[PDB]
Amino acid sequence: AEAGITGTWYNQLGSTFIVTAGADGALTGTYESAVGNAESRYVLTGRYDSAPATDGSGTALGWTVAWKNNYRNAHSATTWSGQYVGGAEARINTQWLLTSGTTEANAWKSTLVGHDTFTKVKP
Amino acid sequence: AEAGITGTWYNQLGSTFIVTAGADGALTGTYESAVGNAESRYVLTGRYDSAPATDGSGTALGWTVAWKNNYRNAHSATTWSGQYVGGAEARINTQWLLTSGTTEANAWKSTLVGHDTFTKV
Amino acid sequence: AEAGITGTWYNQLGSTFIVTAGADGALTGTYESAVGNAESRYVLTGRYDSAPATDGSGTALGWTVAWKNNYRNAHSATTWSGQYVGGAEARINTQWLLTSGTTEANAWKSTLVGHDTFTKVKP
Amino acid sequence: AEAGITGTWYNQLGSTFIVTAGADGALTGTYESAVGNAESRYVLTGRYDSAPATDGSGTALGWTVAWKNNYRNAHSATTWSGQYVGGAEARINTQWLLTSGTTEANAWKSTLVGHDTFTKV
Amino acid sequence: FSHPQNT
Amino acid sequence: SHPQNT
Amino acid sequence: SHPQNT
Amino acid sequence: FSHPQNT
Repeated sequence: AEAGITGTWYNQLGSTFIVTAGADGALTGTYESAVGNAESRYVLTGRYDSAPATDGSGTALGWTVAWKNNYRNAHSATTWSGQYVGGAEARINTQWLLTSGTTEANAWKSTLVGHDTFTKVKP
Repeated sequence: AEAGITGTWYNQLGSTFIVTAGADGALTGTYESAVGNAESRYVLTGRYDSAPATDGSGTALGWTVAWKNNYRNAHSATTWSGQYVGGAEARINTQWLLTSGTTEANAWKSTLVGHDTFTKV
Repeated sequence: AEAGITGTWYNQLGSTFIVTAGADGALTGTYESAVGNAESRYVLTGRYDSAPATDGSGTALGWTVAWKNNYRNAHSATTWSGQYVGGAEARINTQWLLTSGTTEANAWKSTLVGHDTFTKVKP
Repeated sequence: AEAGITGTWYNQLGSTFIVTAGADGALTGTYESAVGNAESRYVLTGRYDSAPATDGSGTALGWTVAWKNNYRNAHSATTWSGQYVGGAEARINTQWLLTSGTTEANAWKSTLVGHDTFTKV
Repeated sequence: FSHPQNT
Repeated sequence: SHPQNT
Repeated sequence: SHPQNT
Repeated sequence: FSHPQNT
């Protein structure tokens, strides 16, 4: 359900994600690293399952950030894919891919993989 | 080159991806599977680098599809992360993660990984 | 260095890995799930960096298990790729891929991805 | 089909993989990069399913290469996980993880992911 | 398994 | 079920 | 350095 | 970066 996902969340390295879940399945907000402050803020867009299975199943969701804002351009995009498991301690558990723009010759080492856990702090 | 991303793209298994790229970095459109029937279509939203580098590097991009529309709900979502290369044979090279909503017990086997190459042919 | 890797280790789901590091870079041992007992025991083979960088850098290593023994055959192989970070609390942090044998038609959904953390308990 | 895995294989970037498959599931051999020089070679060890299924399914397999030999040590290791398909055009389809030994601070950016297709041509 | 992503 | 985990 | 993390 | 795995 949209309400539980909407809020401020944080991961183990100290990055901040702010997100609003719209009733048609849309996600929008901003992403920041632990330095905080305005510019490390980047736009994110994503989608989630607006009608989750009952059970104690999580809600599947995913989102993209392209690392360009008005102050910096890293020439790269990260996608996170994972599930929201709500309860007292609400959590979003993800795995992510970071791709960089490269020449044809260096394409074989363009993408990094990893995983992140977000703990919720506010709506 | 930048706006060459707007168009119709096909992967190696017959799935179709139609996208609009906005000037400031937004990606919007629809995805549908093979078989072609008018509602194997689902909404996508994404982001891309709207000011790419001037060496021969590709354009980094990504998008998400939650697998729900008015007919089906597969309680899952896929993200594709990759890069666009233009030229006379333009293509988008990607890798993807498919996560399904599971109970905690099955969480370890929740995510599949794969790769797709889209072209305009 | 081989000595620190050699021992009994366990992950967050309760599986057991027993491993011996040989002086030329080789890894051999057996893998078991938390049911314990003889058959869940499978052969593993792998390789590690026998001359690690000094610093507080980890030691890169990887290994394979094919899920066939004398009692069962799952028709699948898992590879773990990660690094050994030694100290008081020695840890092996990994990411893994599980591939299943499939027909050409179902090849696009053959591989799973995930990640595991091992804590050491004995040499 | 089973033992057809023993031989010499090439991926799409010119790297060569020579393997021996033992009757009971062991995989042993050497890997070397393009440029061809006699010590871009490194040792590999792995495992495969020695009693595969009787429907037209592929044979699951995997192997590791630590990137150290008598000349170089790149303080890293790659694992390939995938499956063998025989026929008149045999091939091995894989995906791989390359981990580098890092300090804790850089641990989040330690691993690269990719895909390779090996054939005997 | 089976899914809408392909074919 | 898979023998990797429980 | 990358802006994803610190 | 650069590595021995390819080319």
